[PDB]
Amino acid sequence: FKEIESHLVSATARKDAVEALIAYFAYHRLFEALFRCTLIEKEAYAAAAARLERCPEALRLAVRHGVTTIRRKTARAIIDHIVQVLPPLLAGYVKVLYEFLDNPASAENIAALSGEGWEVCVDFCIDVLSRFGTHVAVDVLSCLYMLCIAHNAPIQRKADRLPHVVIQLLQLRQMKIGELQKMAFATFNIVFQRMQAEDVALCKTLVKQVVPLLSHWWQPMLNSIRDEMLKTLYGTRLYIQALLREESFPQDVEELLDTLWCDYSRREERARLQLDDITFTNMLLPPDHPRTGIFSLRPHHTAGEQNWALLENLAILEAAYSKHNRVHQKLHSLDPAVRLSALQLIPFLTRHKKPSLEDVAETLEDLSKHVTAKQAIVASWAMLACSSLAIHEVSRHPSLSSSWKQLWQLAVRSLSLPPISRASCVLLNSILKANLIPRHELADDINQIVTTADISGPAILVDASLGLMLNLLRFRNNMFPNASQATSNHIIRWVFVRWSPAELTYASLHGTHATPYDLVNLLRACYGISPLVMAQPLRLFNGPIVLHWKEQAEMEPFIRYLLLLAGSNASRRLALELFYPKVEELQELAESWQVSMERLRSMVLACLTGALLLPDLVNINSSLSRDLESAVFSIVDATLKVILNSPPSENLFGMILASSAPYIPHLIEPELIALKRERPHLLKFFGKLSEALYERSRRETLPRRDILLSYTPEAFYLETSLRIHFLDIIRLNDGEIGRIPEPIINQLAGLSGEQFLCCREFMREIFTSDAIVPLGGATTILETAGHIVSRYEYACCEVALCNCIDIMDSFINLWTDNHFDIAEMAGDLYHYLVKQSLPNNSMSAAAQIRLASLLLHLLEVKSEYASNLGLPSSQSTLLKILQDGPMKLKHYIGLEIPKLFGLYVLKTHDDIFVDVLEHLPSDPDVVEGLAFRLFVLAELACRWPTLLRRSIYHTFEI
Repeated sequence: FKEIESHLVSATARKDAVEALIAYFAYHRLFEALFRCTLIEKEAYAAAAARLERCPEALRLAVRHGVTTIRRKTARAIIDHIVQVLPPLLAGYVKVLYEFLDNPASAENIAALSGEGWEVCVDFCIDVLSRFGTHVAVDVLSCLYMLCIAHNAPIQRKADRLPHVVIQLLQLRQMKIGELQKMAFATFNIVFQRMQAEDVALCKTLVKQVVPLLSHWWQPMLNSIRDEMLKTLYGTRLYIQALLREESFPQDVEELLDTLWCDYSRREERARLQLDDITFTNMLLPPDHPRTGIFSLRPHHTAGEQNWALLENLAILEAAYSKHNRVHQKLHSLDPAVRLSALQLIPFLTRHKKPSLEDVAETLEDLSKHVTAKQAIVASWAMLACSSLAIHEVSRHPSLSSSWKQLWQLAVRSLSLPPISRASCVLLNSILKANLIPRHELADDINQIVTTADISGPAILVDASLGLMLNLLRFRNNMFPNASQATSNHIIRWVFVRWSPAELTYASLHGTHATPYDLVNLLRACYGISPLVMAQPLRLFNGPIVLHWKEQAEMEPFIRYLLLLAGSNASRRLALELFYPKVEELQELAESWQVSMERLRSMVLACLTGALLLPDLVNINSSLSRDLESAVFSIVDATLKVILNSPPSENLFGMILASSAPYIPHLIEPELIALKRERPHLLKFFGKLSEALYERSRRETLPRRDILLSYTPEAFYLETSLRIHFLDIIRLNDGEIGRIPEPIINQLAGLSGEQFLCCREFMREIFTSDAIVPLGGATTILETAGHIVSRYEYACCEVALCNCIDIMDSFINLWTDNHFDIAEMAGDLYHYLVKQSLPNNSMSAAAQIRLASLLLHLLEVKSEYASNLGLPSSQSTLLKILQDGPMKLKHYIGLEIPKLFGLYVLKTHDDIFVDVLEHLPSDPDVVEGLAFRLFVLAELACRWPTLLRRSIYHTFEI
């Protein structure tokens, strides 16, 4: 290689050196060799062509092998060589670029001190495209995209020609479909997400251009292309509603509406938003979840998000087009698939249409026409649409009251067919909650349902069946207080007649619908004890579409502004008798196993339901107690042993964690005390699960670098594993509550650089909670969390910075109390983040937000720490950040700045207000700046009355 290095910088030397390199496949020197060798051959211009094609092939194969131990010096060197040698060698050089950018930390660390080199690369690719091989063109758009996904990529500078380039390319209505269009739409999404609240004019023009081009490349791979176009529609959802309120665009948008309808209506039954992609359960799902009026997207469904995305976006664009009745016409359509699609689009749309009395009445008449459609699909969806409309204030008008009776009627009989036993139940429940029919017309039918329970019972025992049965139990303990054991005993009989877990039709068809939460809540009601607690939002993971929507979710108010738009013992023994056979049959089915997803999931839901109500069914103590516990836990053990010895491709542990999570508590001391007092059998379950986890680990990089990495499947599984470990240790120690168990910390500080970032939400959750941590605990945790941030592969990535800021925030009051051993570490890290990380153009938007929160919290504890360490004051850093920062950070701070005036005596508020206003945006050519200024002044005013005078004065001033 040394003599070969001299050989490169005589064709037997060059071609031979490249052959020896290919055989091969500090570095800086060989890289110089290759560069100047290609240059010597370039000036020394078919053999010439072959040697030119073959030298940077060796180059690119070297940049796929030292691209790990490369640094910014070698980065700039390679980049300037690529842009200097070329004024033939397109594909080789572009390949070197592609393989240099494939490593994300590379294209992020080039977004350092200036953006000179980043702009060099982006302009390289823009010029290359605007010249436009064809596959090389795809690689050009790919490396352009790979540059644009860097949340500290300075885009605003080279943001004039870039979108026009990308969406000028796409206007070509040929080159049937491939990576080209997927990458076109990916760069569009990212650049638009940047420039969504800066350069409003550019954006309105762009959307006026890409609402047409979207109604063409939606020709009815294609999975990912429909996904990118649905993300695009999620973005543009606001410019469309603004433009329609401001005349080609109406024609174009209507044509696009009809392309969406024509595409969705020929999707007959497999992938058409099946009725198993929604749940009617009354769990505490998080607020940012996707939901519509009655149902909501089934948790942990990364496979049914595209259909919900399409229907959600279509409902929004339709209620935003009929604003400036396509749906009722399509409802009276002829082709049955069109009527089915118009039956699906009723709840999504009524979530935001605010219909009038005539429209509600008419649509309801037609739906009562469609309810009896002899068809599981159509009758079901029709009843769901009806029960979506039945939850207004418009529906409670007498002009259609008998109509409700009709629908009630058309459901009271439609309860015994397992095809439509779910939707029908929903309907009943809806009418029994909104009170559209008085409490004497509907008493005989309820008596029939609850006393008979074999005809006009909810034939299937799913989420909505249990909801309705609970509402009926309460109705009948409210009207006929005498004969309440009748209700409770009929209820228990129905529950244990319908709940057959160890059967193929149940376990495979509607096993996913029914959850242990609903079962045990109904049973605890009919005994008479109490609900399950479930006092916090469920934890779940999502897929790309919903995550991307969760990115553009905090900033939608600023875009709606910038755009200007003893008997109990009888019943318990009854239930125990009726229940034990279920466990016996389950244990026989389990002994046979020493297998699919559905049978195994049903068995684990059954063992959860068993472990939940053991503390119920032991006060019986009629010798069917010991046997019950032993049998339940024998099922649990057999299940775990099927789970372990299995391929990690089914991912059964995904199933068990996803099912068992909603019962894991919050990790504070009082809740972990009430888990040792009320539900201990759940704790024994969690112990067995922890053992299986430990052992499966004994047997054997980053999916996304956003702030949302902790909502992807990988992160959810890691956080759940560690909460399970935590609960197990707490159970065993029995008094080591709260005090973070040193084994848990040693499992925290014994992970990889890819996982410490994944479990950061778990670290936040434990540490923020009041919990004695060992000295070495906080010290070691902080040592490792800091070490992640100084590796040149994480020095720029968003997630590492956010995580180290959060961990410093967790122990805010150790270093700012005394001088410990940790105070030096936090000093070093504060200094590196403030003085060094921030002006280097390395902190991203979410990193700057997390640092703003760190500072705003620091002022409430020390308020001068940054001086006693030798830096400018914290407030100085905060406002310096406010002046220069991507509008997302400006919005966050302006929203949480009116809390900065809470740490100061009332005498000095106009002084602080002068100081702040010194650091706002103000320039007449920039209208976004003035918009932000008026925004923050309105916020201060609407919170602090002291600053109302100056807020109004400066609002009228500009």
